[PDB]
Amino acid sequence: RIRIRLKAFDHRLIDQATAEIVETAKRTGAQVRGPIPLPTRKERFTVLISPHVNKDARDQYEIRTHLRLVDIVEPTEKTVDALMRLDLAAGVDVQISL
Amino acid sequence: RSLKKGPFIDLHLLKKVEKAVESGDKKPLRTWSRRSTIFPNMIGLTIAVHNGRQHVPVFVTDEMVGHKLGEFAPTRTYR
Amino acid sequence: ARIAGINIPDHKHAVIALTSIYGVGKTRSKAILAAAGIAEDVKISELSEGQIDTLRDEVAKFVVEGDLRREISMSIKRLMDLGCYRGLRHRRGLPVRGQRTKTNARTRKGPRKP
Amino acid sequence: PRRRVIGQRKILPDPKFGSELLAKFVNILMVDGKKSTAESIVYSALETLAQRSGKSELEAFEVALENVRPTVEVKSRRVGGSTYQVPVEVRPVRRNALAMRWIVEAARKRGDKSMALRLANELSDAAENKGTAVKKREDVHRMAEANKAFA
Amino acid sequence: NQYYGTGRRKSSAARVFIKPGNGKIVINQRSLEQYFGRETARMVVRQPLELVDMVEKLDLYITVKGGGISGQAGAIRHGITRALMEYDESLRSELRKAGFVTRDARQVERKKVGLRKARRRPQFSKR
Amino acid sequence: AKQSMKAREVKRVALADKYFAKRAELKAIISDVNARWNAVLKLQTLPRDSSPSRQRNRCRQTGRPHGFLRKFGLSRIKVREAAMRGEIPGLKKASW
RNA sequence: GGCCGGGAACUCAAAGGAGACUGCCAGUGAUAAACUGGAGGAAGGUGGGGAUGACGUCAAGUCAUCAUGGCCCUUACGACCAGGGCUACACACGUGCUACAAUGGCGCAUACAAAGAGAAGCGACCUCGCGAGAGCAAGCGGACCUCAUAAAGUGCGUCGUAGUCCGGAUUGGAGUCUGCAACUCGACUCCAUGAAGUCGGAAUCGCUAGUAAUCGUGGAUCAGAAUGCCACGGUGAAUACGU
Ligand SMILES: [Mg+2]
Ligand SMILES: [Mg+2]
Ligand SMILES: [Mg+2]
Ligand SMILES: [Mg+2]
Ligand SMILES: [Mg+2]
Repeated sequence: RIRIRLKAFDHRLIDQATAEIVETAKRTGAQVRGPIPLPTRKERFTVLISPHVNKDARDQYEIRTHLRLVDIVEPTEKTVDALMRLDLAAGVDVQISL
Repeated sequence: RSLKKGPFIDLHLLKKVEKAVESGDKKPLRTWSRRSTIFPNMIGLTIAVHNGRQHVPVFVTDEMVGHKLGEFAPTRTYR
Repeated sequence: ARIAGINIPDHKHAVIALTSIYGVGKTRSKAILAAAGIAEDVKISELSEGQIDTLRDEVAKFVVEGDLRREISMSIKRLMDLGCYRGLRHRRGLPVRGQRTKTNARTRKGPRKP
Repeated sequence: PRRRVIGQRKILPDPKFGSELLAKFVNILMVDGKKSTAESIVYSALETLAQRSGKSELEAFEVALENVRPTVEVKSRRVGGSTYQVPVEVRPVRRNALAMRWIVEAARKRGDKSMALRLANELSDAAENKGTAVKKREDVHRMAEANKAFA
Repeated sequence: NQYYGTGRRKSSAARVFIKPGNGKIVINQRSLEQYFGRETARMVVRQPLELVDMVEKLDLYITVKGGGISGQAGAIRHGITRALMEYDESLRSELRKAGFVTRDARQVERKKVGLRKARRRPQFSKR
Repeated sequence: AKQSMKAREVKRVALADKYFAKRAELKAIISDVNARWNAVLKLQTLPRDSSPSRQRNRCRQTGRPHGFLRKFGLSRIKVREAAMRGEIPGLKKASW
């Protein structure tokens, strides 16, 4: 209904993006259960550090993908206004699906 | 063993086999493809298989249908 | 108990006895006993003379002993006469399936010599 | 182990009987880090020991172990180009440690069926001494007394 | 009111409850002997309940997930000691000596580059 | 990294949509246990460089045919040069 | 059957904090630094582990990843394409896997993981085949769905010291899968065959605690070939008197 799932890579970026959506909704409206933390997927890669030879020496890499879920339980015609296009997107992906 | 259903062969070499039956066999044909397999229609026809230098005269025989053309041309020379 | 082939085992299981003969092993040994209706755990001791011929008939269907020895050898001898890659690979004493002859070919090639 | 002296960490005791001595014994017998299959052999050996000998449970293996305790051992010097063996009094912590090792090593050389049986046969011939562990315990002792010179 | 205690042992989370009733052991809707605990780690669940006046003292419901045999067993060991909050901070002072309240900080080591598993450096040719 | 091999690669990739992909529907559903005729297997006289799993998948910057990760689409040497200059988002020194 | 209201405690999950600083106490020490011991505490003396590799050395490696001085070829050392080789074989060495077995083999039954990966993809459930797999074919861009039925271990039975139900090499016959294509030169399965080896000379390698060792799973690479590598967990020691 208002099931919105986010994605962000940074250790603290979405925490401020998922803050502003809460107090915007619950002020004029009601309910709004809040941000679910969700399990972080971590894609761990390993590549050779030297351009030639050197099997023992390598560099390890990781990309942490942090998810969040909004969950607004109240679909009012007032709270749907001032929700869309006040997000001010800082590269945070947003999706509207069940 | 391999190739599942149907014996896979090359198109261009099938025309050379049909040339040897219809127009008749004359000399050993110089073929670069080792991918095709021997059939009953290829029995009693002279063929030649390339293997890194020049085409070796491989004579076809009744019981060679079970194996490929590539087996009869050794690539690596020894001694 | 002669039991078809010349090999005569005794004081062991029926599953062990059938594996000892040429051209028959652990998989077929279950199928021969299951066909006749015989248990795996029963020994050769305490077994009737009429009960022997049922197992003797089933093992006699598939080619075994010296007939299968030459069946594989004739297919090798035929394959060597074809003048193929695998044919020259048999007679010279090297691996036929395409293993590394550089090192660890000691089974098919044979012991090290000067 | 140059500067840093150890804390000598304590293992947990044997859960059935409550003997801390048998907790070290099961660890020597253990191979591939399998404590479950290790104790199954040890308990099977101990039940056959007390039944055959007709003695009590806890003191059957204890008196058997007491006979295979080494009196003294030697240490390799290598100081002035020549190898010297100097005899030294083994400590009570090391005494049973080497004893439990030489029981398993002696049982390993046998040609018997099960590990429970062959180890129990080694425990059976510990009180009256014909075995391999009792031959193994007296090795440095023959070299000792001669090496009493160096002290 | 119920009496709670968590505990865990090598990524094996457990949840212990204690009530005043009968001495039956319920674990994941199964008995203690029917939880296969015959060999080593048979009575490590009742290790913190060794030195107490028991007879038939308490109900218990325990549920553990993660790890293997001894990982789940040692989680119940540390889990019951936290669940002694019925008896509160009186009986823990004697339990300090045993060291069952101590949560074990030993965890499995990460695999390292150029090593076979965490420590073992693979061998090399002569000198 | 030998720009002719990259020119050979750009050719190889550019034939994937034309000869196969669309007209590679032949041999998938058609060559199966149905109802045989061998004339469908005689359609393999096509140029062959269009093949769906032919490409080595070279690095897009340099053209090294080694250490190519599908995620980044770059070779191991260009991963370290890129990663230490940022550019890949949420990427840093992995330690746990 | 958490399966369905519902309850939100808790496990799990991850944003922000507290906590461990020789600080509280005792002793020793130039009264200072510090050390030993004890209390409290989940964690005590850099808590465990990782990232973090000084100035420089070996004119160490990489002109073959790229960049680039100079030199050289330039109707060729360039370019395109077929096939071949990179997988050869009287030999020598290193690095691994699987073993030589009753702490084990084989068969039936049964319990407990974590870390992952997935749309040109991972593939339920169902039917067919002894099997590898094939056809039909939901769900999920992913705490849902899929790979995934983890194995050691444990419960009974068989085997009772043999070149064996130990070990799997090698070879033959007959199959599946990926792809224009498996002969040189594959993975995997089916039947059959069952080399050597029964603890390995001198010598040599690693490791001080969830470590050695042992048993499994996953990923990157990749259409399709791991016993390598990387990542994860299960069981789990011995011995450290000393320099
Ligand atoms: Mg260039
Ligand atoms: Mg390729
Ligand atoms: Mg630092
Ligand atoms: Mg240099
Ligand atoms: Mg075998």
